[PDB]
Amino acid sequence: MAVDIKKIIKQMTLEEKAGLCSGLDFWHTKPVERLGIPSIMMTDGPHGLRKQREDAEIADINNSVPATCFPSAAGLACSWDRELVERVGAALGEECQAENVSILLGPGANIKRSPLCGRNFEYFSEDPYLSSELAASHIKGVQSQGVGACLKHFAANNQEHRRMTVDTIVDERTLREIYFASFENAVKKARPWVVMCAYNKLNGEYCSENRYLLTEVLKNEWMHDGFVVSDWGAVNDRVSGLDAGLDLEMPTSHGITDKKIVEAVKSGKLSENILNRAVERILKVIFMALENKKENAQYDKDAHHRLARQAAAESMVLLKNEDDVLPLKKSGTIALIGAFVKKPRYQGSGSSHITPTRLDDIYEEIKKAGGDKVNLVYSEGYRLENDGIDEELINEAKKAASSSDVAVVFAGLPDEYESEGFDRTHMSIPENQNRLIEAVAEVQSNIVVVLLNGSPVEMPWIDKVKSVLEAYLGGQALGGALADVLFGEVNPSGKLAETFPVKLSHNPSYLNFPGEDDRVEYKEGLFVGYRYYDTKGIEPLFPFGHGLSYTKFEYSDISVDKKDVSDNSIINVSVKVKNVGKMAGKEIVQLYVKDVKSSVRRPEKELKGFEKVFLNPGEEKTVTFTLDKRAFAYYNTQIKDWHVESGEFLILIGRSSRDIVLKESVRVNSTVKIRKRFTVNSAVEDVMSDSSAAAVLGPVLKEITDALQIDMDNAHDMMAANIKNMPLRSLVGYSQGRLSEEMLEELVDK
Amino acid sequence: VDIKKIIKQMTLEEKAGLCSGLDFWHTKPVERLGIPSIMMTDGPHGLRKQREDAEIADINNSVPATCFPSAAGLACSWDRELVERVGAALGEECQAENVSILLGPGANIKRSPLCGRNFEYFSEDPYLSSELAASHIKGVQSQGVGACLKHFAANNQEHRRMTVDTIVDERTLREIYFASFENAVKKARPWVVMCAYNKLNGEYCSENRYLLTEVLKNEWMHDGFVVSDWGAVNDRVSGLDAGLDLEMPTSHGITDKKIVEAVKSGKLSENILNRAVERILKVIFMALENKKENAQYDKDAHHRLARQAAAESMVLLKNEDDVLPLKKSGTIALIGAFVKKPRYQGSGSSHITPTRLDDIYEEIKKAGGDKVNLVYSEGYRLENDEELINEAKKAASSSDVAVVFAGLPDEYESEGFDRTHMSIPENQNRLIEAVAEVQSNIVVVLLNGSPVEMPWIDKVKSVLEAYLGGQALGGALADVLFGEVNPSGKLAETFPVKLSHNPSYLNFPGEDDRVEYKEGLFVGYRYYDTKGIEPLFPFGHGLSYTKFEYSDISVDKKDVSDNSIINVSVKVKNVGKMAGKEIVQLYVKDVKSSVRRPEKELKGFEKVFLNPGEEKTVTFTLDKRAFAYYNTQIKDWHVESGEFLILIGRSSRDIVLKESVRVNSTVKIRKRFTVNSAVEDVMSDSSAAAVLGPVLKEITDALQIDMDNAHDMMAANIKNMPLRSLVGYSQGRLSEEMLEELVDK
Ligand SMILES: [Cl-]
Ligand SMILES: [Cl-]
Repeated sequence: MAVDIKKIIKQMTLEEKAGLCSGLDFWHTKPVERLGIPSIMMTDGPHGLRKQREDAEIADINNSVPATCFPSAAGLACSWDRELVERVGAALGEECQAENVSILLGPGANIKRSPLCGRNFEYFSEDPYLSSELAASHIKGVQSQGVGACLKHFAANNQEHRRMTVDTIVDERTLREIYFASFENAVKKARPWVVMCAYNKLNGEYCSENRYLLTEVLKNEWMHDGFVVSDWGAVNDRVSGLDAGLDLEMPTSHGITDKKIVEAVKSGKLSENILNRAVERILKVIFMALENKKENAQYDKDAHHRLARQAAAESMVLLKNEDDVLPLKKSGTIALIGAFVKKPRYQGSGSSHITPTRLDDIYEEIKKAGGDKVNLVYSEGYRLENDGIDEELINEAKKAASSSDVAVVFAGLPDEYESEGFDRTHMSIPENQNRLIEAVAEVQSNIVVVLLNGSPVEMPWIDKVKSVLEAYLGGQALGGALADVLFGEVNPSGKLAETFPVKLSHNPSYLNFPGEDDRVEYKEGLFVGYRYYDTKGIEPLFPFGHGLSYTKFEYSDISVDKKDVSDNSIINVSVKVKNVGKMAGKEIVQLYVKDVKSSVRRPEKELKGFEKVFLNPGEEKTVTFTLDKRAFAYYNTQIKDWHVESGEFLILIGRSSRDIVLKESVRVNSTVKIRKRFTVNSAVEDVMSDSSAAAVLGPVLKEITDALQIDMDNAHDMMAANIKNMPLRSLVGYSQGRLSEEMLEELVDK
Repeated sequence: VDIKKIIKQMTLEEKAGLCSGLDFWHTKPVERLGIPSIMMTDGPHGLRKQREDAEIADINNSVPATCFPSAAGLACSWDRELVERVGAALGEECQAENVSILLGPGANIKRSPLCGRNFEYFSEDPYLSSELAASHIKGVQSQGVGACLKHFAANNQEHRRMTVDTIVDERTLREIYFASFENAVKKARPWVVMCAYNKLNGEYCSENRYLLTEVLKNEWMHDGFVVSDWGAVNDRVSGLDAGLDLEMPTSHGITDKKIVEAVKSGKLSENILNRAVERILKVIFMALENKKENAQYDKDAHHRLARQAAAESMVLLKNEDDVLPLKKSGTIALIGAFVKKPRYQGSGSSHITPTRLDDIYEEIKKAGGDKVNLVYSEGYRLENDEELINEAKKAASSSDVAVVFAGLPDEYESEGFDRTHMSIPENQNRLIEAVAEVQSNIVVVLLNGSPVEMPWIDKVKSVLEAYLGGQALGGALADVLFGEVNPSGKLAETFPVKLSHNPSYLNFPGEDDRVEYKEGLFVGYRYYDTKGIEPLFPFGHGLSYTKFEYSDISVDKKDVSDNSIINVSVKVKNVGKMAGKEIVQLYVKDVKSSVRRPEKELKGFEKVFLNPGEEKTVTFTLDKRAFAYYNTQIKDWHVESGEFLILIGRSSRDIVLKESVRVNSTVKIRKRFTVNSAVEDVMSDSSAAAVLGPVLKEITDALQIDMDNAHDMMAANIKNMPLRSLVGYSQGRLSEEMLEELVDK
């Protein structure tokens, strides 16, 4: 096919090639009817299709063709289930084929640096391994149906405030280990047809014209074979952008930037090979979509609704379950309290907003699962229409809670709190909802709180409640999934993909979010998410990877393939997980790697593997993990490559980042050695660390150290520490030759 | 006028020789012109003059002098008068030993609890540090000798202190690290300032012209000279041009030969050299005029002062069930190796050979009297054992109260290296836990120069923090333990629960000759307050044997300008039965500001003595600097118009009274807009908004977008949108260039 692609570009005029690198309208590429090049359509989004209708204004974001609204990424990621996410991706692909969409503008895979980021609900995790794995699964599913996925937003689009002008200042190592890392394996393992650049600047340059970002990292290093699309209106200098690696500008600019491409080529400022390479990347995707186009495609809207119900039920997180209040008994009286019972929160706002084909009713689904023997009572409790206080609602809700055997309060973040375009300003539930939970907990000790929200929230009442069910934004089948888990038809198996801090101010980005004067600096560096709380010793409300189950899982017999391993070697880790309870369920096994000693500062531990296993009561199965070099390597900026510092590494396997149950030690070694360059201002102790250089300076230093009667093995003496901190030039001040020192420095480097 | 006439008579070799030392402690004399040689020596909390018949490397073999409490403990007095008196006692001892310049005080900010020299620094707060440093300098120089402020600047770690590149943003320097030295220079005018060993943003402090000339000599108007740290000079000519006047110690003419060669070559102007010589000579002859021949000081009175300084700066961190003060009856058990070998000073160039030394056991027995049965048990050994623990448990159970003396051994804290952890030795922790099991009434006295973790804090009733109390520590401990002195010390630095909590933890001591202060302003309590992290004991915390009730907070004005001044008043009443001193603390909070600044910052403190039932009024004056942050754009202190809270309390976390104030400025910063400026930012300038409003109004209505909906995506897209994107939302590029011209004009 590629031989035919080159033949088509030879037949295209310069104006036709430059027009292809820009959109036709808001969602379509320009056709070339002369050569049979068709026009393809791309649209949102990550957790559901949002195709705008024909007779709709461009700003009418929600006026779209009905499609399945799946759980958003923030909740779906809590499944830790690569298979479940791929199936949701395949369902999205099926719906694209049915609606003649060639490219889905998803998934979103930006790192959750701050809990306040407005789009956290449609992102996966604060961890680059969990994010990349689930993003790769999402892409594989979408593209298994013959349509393209668009990974976004590349990169470091971690706040909505000033996202179109802010200069994001991130050091290289933090990028390689955290923000680039979230996208890296999604590109490498899933090979998405398109990657979308971000609105923001990264270290002085907009991502749409950042050649290091788009060409050096994405296209050359990671070998991205598809094309790169801009975010909508993210193009600044089109010619600079095309040379940097931005292939397709969206939306259309009505030929303004197209004429700039043609004039720059004819002027000689822009090589035509740059244009041909971008056209070739775009045409490859266009014809790959045409090749996989399914005529008269249909999907089963009811089957996708049941999938959305399963996806939500298997990603809900049981944060707390004191006295095993959940699952609810199918008897007695159950009280449902909250405005979210009738008007539930199930998705976010912005370009990802979905017009659902259906929407489950929470009260009816629970009543259906409860049965005849259950008496179901509802009380409004609080009102979303007014952020005020209404003691009549609180008093009526307390009376309903007292008469019942159990009270279930549905609370969380209203629709206005979370959206694309702006961030949250605080991390707390509306006060009228907090007053209700505390009031219900006073009169009914058996109180369950169901949280509907796209991002972490503070829970000041956490000690007054028995059960907290975190459903995130569960999609259009939230009601059924809630009924399934609350009554135990589904054993909850979701575990958090991001840290829930006690206070917003605890979070690592707090002092540097959202920045000042079109500038934000990631001064926390690597220490994002649980990496911060673990290393700082700060206890979150609920840690990364936390999630309970109606059953208990016992870990035992941790195995390792090897104990002494090299950089180019591979270790195999094994653990046996047994369901020691009475109810079947799925357990998310988590593997972390700890570097006990390293010259560079690294987090306490980093997630490097996760699997989900289903276990019947009493059943035991073995779970396996493979450990790459990348499981032990940090990014070394000097050699511009991943490096493993020789030392001991702990393989931590547990039920959460703070529930490690088994550990094993391994020793990983490297043949790579970093060469340090010394000067006349280099510390004496640093030069004596290189045995080659120590042979040159050791004897000379011995003459001065004994003449000064200084002990150098006394690690608690000032003069010993002065000799260690001394620059080499100060040694000549005792007894040497200035020129002789320069020769010794040359020999040390040689 | 006579100084300039002397410089005309000096040869070029003599001018270059004066800018470098004669030996380790003396300047070069010029006998031809009557220029004498003056001596400088350590240190901040006591005189350490090396003896004549002493080896050159024998750091501790010095003339006996009074060892006062080090700065870390002395700062907990919060008493400018007490610190100045200690400075004056230091000056008298310099005069007695013919020392013209004391190499003190040290005033570097406590960024990390692990810094090795924290024991001889004042505080983590630049206001408390600058005020007490100014008091120390005033005291020393009231006696006719010079003080040497050190170390300038940002010398906040001992690891690689001679090669590390310290990376600090401008605003953090101006508000925290420079600020610790600023008012000490301005209010006390020390004769000498010492540069630090480290690099500050790429340049050694010894040749950092922005540091020594632009900030210290030009902006702050330092009229004395600048001396290098010992061996901190790199390129002598560069340093002389940068503002480094005196290189110490001597280099035996090596750098002197570089200065003469650089002047004769024409690379270095002689006016630069003459200006440095004039700064050195001005101080030399100012010392000669104030030289007191054959001066003697009262060694006993300075010992009592060192006892008073320690007793008034010990911090009662905890006192559950009022175990302290101890009763003068029953049986009291003193446990710990620190009973016989107490920790009372640090290690390094500031180490003092004391003229006297109180014995903890004898002073306590003396203060206890006939009715007290005093029993001793060793408990633990510093040299390395359950026998010591078992004997100590029987002694604690047999007693009515047990007092354990614990802390950091001498090897832990010194100049030259930092601490690696923040806990007292484990054999001491095991002992405290064992004694707390069998004796519930347990008092822990801590001897240490820097914060320590206290995992046993819930097992003990009283914790008395004595820091490094000096040569009269034993008497001062007896004074406070039995209530002869009502303790009034309050922490000058935050005591974290865990080392990892502290702001510098992820960036200390750095890597590869580089450390970056990525926490910025948020050092000390500024970090814990804004982050909501609970310290073990907060900044400004300290208990008393009596209680003080605050009331009637008054304020001079409620609406004030940038150039105005506010006067704050508060009434403090001793509502207890015992007289005592209370440290009143004033903080300023900026409730809303465009720049990120801490939750609150200390801007005033006073200490008042109150007899039982007595009430006195405490007054504060609030400068422009009390509300201003450092604005890097205008390179000046700036006050954003808004509301400010005046917080008065007994500690940084015990605010008792508050008052609201509104501070305004007529100074307005002009922002320059481009085609890449956000629409919302351009609408912030009412002049420029008048240019863009109409054009933006057409686009907003054509798209049916509500712009008063602060929770809508499309409204937020218009706000974040660059002006160039407006053409994409329908406009003309050429009209946009004209609109940008009108906005800037
Ligand atoms: Cl990212
Ligand atoms: Cl400093």
